Amino acid sequence: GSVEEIRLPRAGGPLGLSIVGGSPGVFISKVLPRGLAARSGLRVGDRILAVNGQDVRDATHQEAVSALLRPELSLLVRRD
Amino acid sequence: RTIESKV
Repeated sequence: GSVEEIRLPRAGGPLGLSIVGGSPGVFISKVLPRGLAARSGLRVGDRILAVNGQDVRDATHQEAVSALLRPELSLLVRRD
Repeated sequence: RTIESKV
């Protein structure tokens, strides 16, 4: 497995993704072809490990949702 | 059970 650091420039618009899982793990389920997530390297199946340094490895689904949206955003993901 | 959150 591989780990990558993704960077999405916060623009007050749709980040361009959808996530599933939590309490095991938050995985990206959809990536808009025209969205920010697709333009910045995100892919379906990636596990979100950290949101701007906050560890979301074992975060609840809503814990991850707040981290993602609560106010450039850095996502560290695991990818196989 | 399952949630999909569009952000």
